[PDB]
Amino acid sequence: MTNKEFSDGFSTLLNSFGITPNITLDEYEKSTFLTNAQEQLIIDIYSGRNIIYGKSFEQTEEIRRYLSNLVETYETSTKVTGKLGLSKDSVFFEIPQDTWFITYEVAFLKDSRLGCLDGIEASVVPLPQDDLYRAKDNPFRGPSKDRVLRLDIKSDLAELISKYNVDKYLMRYISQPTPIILVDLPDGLSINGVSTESECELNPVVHRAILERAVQLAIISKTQLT
Amino acid sequence: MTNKEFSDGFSTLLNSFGITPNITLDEYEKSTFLTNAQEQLIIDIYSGRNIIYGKSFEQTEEIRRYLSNLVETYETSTKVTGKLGLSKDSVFFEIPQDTWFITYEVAFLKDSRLGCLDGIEASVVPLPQDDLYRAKDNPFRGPSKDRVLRLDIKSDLAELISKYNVDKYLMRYISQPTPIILVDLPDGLSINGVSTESECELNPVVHRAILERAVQLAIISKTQLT
Amino acid sequence: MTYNELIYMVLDELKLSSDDSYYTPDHVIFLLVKYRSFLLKQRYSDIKKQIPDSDYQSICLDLIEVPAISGEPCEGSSYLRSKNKVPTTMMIGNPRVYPMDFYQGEITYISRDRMRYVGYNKFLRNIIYCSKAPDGYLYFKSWNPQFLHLEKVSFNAIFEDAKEASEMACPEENGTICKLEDKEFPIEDALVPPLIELVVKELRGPEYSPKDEDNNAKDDLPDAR
Amino acid sequence: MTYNELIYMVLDELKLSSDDSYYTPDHVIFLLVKYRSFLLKQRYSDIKKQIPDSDYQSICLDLIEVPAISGEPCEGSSYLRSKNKVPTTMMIGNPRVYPMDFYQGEITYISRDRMRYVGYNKFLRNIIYCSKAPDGYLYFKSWNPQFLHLEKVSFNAIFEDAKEASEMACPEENGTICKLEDKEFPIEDALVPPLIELVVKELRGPEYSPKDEDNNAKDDLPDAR
Amino acid sequence: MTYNELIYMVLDELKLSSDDSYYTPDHVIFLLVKYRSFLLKQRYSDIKKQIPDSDYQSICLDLIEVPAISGEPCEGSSYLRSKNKVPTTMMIGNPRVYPMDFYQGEITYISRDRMRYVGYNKFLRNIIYCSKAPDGYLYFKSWNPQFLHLEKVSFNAIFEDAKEASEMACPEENGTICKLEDKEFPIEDALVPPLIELVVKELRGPEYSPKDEDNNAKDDLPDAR
Amino acid sequence: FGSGAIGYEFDNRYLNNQEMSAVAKQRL
Amino acid sequence: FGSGAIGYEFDNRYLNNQEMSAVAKQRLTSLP
Amino acid sequence: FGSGAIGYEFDNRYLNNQEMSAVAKQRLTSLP
Amino acid sequence: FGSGAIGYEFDNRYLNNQEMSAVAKQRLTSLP
Amino acid sequence: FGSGAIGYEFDNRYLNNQEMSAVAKQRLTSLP
Repeated sequence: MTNKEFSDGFSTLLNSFGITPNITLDEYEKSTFLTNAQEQLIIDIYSGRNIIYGKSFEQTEEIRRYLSNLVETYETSTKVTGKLGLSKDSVFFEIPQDTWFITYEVAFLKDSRLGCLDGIEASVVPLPQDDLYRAKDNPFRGPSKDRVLRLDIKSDLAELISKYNVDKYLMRYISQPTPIILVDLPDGLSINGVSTESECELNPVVHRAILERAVQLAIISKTQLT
Repeated sequence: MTNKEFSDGFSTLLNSFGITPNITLDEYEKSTFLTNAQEQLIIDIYSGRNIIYGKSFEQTEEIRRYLSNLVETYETSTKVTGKLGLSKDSVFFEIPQDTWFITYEVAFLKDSRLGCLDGIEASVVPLPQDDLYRAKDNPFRGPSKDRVLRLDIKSDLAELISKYNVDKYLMRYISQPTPIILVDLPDGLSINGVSTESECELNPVVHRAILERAVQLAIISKTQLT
Repeated sequence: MTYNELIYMVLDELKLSSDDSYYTPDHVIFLLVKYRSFLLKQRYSDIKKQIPDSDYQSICLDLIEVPAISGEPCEGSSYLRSKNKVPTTMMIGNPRVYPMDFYQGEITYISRDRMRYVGYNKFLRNIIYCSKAPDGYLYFKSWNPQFLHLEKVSFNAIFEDAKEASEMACPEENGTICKLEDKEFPIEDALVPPLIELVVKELRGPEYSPKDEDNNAKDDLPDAR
Repeated sequence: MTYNELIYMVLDELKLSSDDSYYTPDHVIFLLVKYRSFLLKQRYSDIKKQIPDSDYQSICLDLIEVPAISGEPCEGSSYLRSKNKVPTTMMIGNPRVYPMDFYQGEITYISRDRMRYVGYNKFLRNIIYCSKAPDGYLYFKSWNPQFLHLEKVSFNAIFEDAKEASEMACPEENGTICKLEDKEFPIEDALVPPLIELVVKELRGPEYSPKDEDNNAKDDLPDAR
Repeated sequence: MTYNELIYMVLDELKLSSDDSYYTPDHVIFLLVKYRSFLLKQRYSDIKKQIPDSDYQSICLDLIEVPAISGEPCEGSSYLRSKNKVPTTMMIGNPRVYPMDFYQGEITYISRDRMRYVGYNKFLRNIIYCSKAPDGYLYFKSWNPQFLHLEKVSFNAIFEDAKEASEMACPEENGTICKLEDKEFPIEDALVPPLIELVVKELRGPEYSPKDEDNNAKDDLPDAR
Repeated sequence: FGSGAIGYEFDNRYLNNQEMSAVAKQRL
Repeated sequence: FGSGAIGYEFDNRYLNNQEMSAVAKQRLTSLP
Repeated sequence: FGSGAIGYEFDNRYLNNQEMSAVAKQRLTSLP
Repeated sequence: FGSGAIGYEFDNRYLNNQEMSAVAKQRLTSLP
Repeated sequence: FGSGAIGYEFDNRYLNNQEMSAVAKQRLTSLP
């Protein structure tokens, strides 16, 4: 559905300007509720907390088709120099800053110590801070030629703890979706920092579910004190 | 979301100046409820007492992405001299004073008695005061070359009980988040000691949940006696 | 029966029909080939019994002259050996290398340890001896210089891994069978139900077990997710 | 009894009547043919007993002269062999190749290993010997050049796979039976209830087991779907 | 079969597919290598049986002359020893050091205690004796000064730890295999299902056990957290 | 769950052991 | 939970012990 | 709870005792 | 509750008794 | 409830009885 179609369908579902009592929303209000419904729905879908679907980020073809258009791949070789880590062999890599949730994350190693295995792709394992001390020395769950520990730190960073030198850092994450803005908003107004029209980038399959959720949120907003 | 966007979305969700009965808040009231919701939400998330998430500080990628920007690392070598401890071999280290909860905590030891293992990184174990007496002599859970006991005491201090000399004390904790202040507050007013505008430092993923919680807190505040 | 019939009997008894199944036919081939040797050892290692013709396979070898160690003059006499590595035979049947005619020739398959010392008997100087070296190749040895002209042999034995020996069968009259699934599985029909139920018992429990099915940077198995 | 009667006894005891059944009659034929050899081995391999005529089948062979290895002059004397591959006999009954008259002729079915060495006895130079080579064909050997004129033989034995041997029966008086289902199943009536209950026990559990029945790019079996 | 096939059979039967799994493939390699020696001892230590060729591995050694104690004149005659530490053999098979030709040479692998006293027999003064000293190295001893020229040997035995001996294999014809996963696992196919089910039973219970999963300066296991 | 590798071979071993006892009681 | 290390080896030991009893009852007799 | 110290050694002792019975039934006979 | 004093020593005594039976069946025979 | 007076002594008596059987099977043989 297009922006005109989000708006017309949203009005039709709210019975705007019908004879019975009803609710009428401005295009900014429509955009607010559509974007809120979009973000709520995709977070619930990713985490699998939606009772209607009850499935996680890629647990079925339906959810794949829904969140396929947020999946972005990232690659970086630059390391942030001056930062304080929990080990001598800790390197820091910036996060794309539009990341929502990291779903795949892998690291290529370039070191002469691991002879003839150079450039080995190594699995980046997110490790909690409880597990870190007892995992530095762990030979089965700790850093190795085929395993790297990643810790989240301040300023949108990934502290990679590795035994061998880390050359490249590859990621595949869920991105900030573009907001659903139905009209060029006036000066000052914006949704997620966007003032111009922004169409939903997801597939049209989930647009109608987003419309239903937005309508329900509108009815909640108008009828939470009555 | 920016401060303008917190305010506009907060008004939209509260149906301010709509035809139906509704609630209107000043920017100071908005900031109060946004900061209260922020702090409640992150404490509940850390402790895992939120029913919606039901997960602890780093138990999933979602919670990592939420509280990644509060994780601060600290290092110190200065010891507070004149204080009364529960052992002869007790050293006191100041806490950064913006700490909320300590999540990683480790201590480097510099002593000649532990030959060729000098500079050993030692795990700092928070120990209750019941366990202290029977843990001084414990060879498996007591202080050793690879283990230090930390006790909390008055004046934001950490009493480290170690068998060997403690040289450096490393920490990684959750920090006081910056309050969400939408406007330069007048003279006298402030939130968490801050009078100027303060944007949320967490990721935009959780900003909408913070907005929802703030709206609910506002409705509670206005409708707790009616 | 072929690999296909056994594989799909196992898959159908497990009802692993959908393409989105955790356990693919590759798991089935692996388990079938291992349980075949397991059963063949349990049946024919206790006391000596008749082994049917179904358990046997003919792999088909090209021989090349090789030095004993290197090209040196004093490094001993040279051997023939198969170009490609040979499967390990099980020690239960009648291993036999033959010169493209099972009913003819006298080429002896013996142990590695015995073949260090063979042929000293003056009446046994013209017998060709075979054994699989630790290199993985089938080596030939004889005191008769004529044996170095040998170019091709067939090796019929109860090989320990049916897949390896099925990849190296001789060409049939029609031609080679590219797909392993279209080849014949080497086991007697009397041992097929035992093999199938062992494989089905092996994969029945794991078929219904939970998965770490959420993508959340977390291990979800303790929660039976 | 025929293949049809046994197949439908099994299907009806399982009540697999609808055309939309996971387990087709092909599964039943496979399981019946394998459990027949399983039972025949369990009954007649421990100690020697009388085998009834019901367990036997006559397959019906056309022989062709073939070289020992190739067309070379020094490659040894030639053999006859069946045109088509022959089933593996089980080692429990009275295997016999005969010249279209069971009550006449002396053609000996022996082992592969024995047939390497036969006929050296001067009084045994006119006996035709048979064995199934690893090629899968039935080879014939004799020191009497007359044996190379032999054109046709019948082979009666307890073959290890009833389907293969049923496809190669001799023509009946009426004519050939195209459908395997209309042919006779080779087992004694005393062993039919054991065979049926083994097959029904084999397929009873799988009959009621769940399926990966949703098309969602997901394995649905851990959820008992 | 390779390390990869066994590792992934174990992982798939446990369904440890996600990268966020507590039990990594390293746990699987460790458990497989230990249970291999466990099973090999249980099978081949009670009474003497035939050991298949699958249990064996050839590690590949470079020898260096070393003093008996130090460089002193009266400290006894010198030994050769392998440059790198050698794995401990199990005492069940046919240990053998050979000079790059398994079918040639007479180098004897004996015990440490025996090798204190060897060669006094006048007819045994030219035999090279081998044993693994407590230093961890393979030492060589002989009364024939020629043995000190020996530069290279191969050692074929059922080594007690398959990983250590797989890291030290001789180069193949193609070349060295850097990844252990691409190398061959040293066990007979008949002992693969026992090994797999032992490892899967070892890790099944721990797979579903709780974790201390909250970061609260507290032990959360008594609460089944 | 289930798996018959160790179970089958132990049962087979038991049957082999009573097999050997039975044959060891045989006398011509 | 489960683990078959001690269980397997005790079963193997039991089978070895009845193995030895069975073979110890074996005799190549001589009185013809 | 569980602990296999006393259990393991009692099982081992039982197996050792039937071990000794089995070997004590072994005889190298001599009457040819 | 639990306590293994009497249980352990009775099990040990049982094992000692079958120990003595096993050794009492041992004979160094002499008839060659 | 519980009390091990009669139980302990009956178990001890049982063990003493198999003790006596085991020792009564012991023989210092003499036929060399």
